[PDB]
Amino acid sequence: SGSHSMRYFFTSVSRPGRGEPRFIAVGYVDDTQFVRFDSDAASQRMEPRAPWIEQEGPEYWDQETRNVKAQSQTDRVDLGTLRGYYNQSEAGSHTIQIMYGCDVGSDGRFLRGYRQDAYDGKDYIALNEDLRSWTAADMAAQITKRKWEAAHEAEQLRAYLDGTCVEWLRRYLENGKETLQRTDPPKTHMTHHPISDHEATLRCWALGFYPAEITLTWQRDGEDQTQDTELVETRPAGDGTFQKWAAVVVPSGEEQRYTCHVQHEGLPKPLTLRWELSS
Amino acid sequence: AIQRTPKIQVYSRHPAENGKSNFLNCYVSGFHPSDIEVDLLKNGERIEKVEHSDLSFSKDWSFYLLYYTEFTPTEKDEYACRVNHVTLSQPKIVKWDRDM
Amino acid sequence: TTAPFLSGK
Repeated sequence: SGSHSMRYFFTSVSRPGRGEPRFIAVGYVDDTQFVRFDSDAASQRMEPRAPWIEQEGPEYWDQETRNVKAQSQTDRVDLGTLRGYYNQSEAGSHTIQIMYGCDVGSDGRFLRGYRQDAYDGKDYIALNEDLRSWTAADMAAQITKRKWEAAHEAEQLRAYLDGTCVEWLRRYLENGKETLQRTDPPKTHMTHHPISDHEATLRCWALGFYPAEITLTWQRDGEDQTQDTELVETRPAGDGTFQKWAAVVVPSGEEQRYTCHVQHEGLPKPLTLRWELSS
Repeated sequence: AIQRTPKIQVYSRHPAENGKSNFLNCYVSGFHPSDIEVDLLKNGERIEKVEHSDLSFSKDWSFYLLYYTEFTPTEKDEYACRVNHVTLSQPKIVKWDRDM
Repeated sequence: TTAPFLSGK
């Protein structure tokens, strides 16, 4: 509830006979982007995306550039290797995705570390919660799991996920404490849109909230509506805040039967919204 | 191998008030593979000077992107988002609807 | 900061 996270996301996309793969890396503290690398950008450097990281010195940018450029060269090999494992041709575009990070509690103590890899939009291999073993998703990926077990990659990575990652997360949170400790609860409201003379869409809104996790439910007379609810995916406002809505189509005159329940870390009490007609 | 169709949302950063500057958002998510074309449109015509977020992805591995640009709403002007992806027969246009 | 490289898959 006062817990935080540091995550890096990598995507490598092979370009058949058109040069090197498109590589894009992003790091995040909670839901705030703070670094970026894009193999097609001008700088060819890891670049800052949050003011509180701008402060880091030229050796920090030098080391993050070298490590992220390397990560992409190891993703470029892996695309060729995984093409071999899944017996695919050299003609098609393929994708590797990687995500890794750690979480701390409100007092800065390690909670969790993770690393998850994917090939063409499906699970390939992931590190287990214990941080000392792997789970492969199929028999191709079990080959990777044997290399990494041989080289004891889990134990080097554990030292980062439960050590280095936690110390740098704790620093970024201290260095960025203006930006990062702010929780914004949702500004909620309800709108009403007749479909016809006899029905209308009720839409329950949640606006300007941070961080992105939220729940929106529709109850009719205290019973859930999970089947007739239209839910949209949570979305960025573009100012660092998030938005979502949910809708139910209801018979005209029955609006006051329906409730929209809103849950967010910021909110003291879960909000209950009702469309109340004239008095 | 697996192909997933974009979910397209078109909306303003702040609630729309005629004459006051704002940002126009096109959020595309749930898609695979990552190659995608997104254009914001005013009255049927492409807007240049349109920015986007850095490619990231969700827990299910599907991609998401935010395209945005500064604008001022007016009753007369009509805004849309135009998306092309391998999963779509033709480019999908979604219209900016003021309640959003 | 980014994590140290893993060896090839």
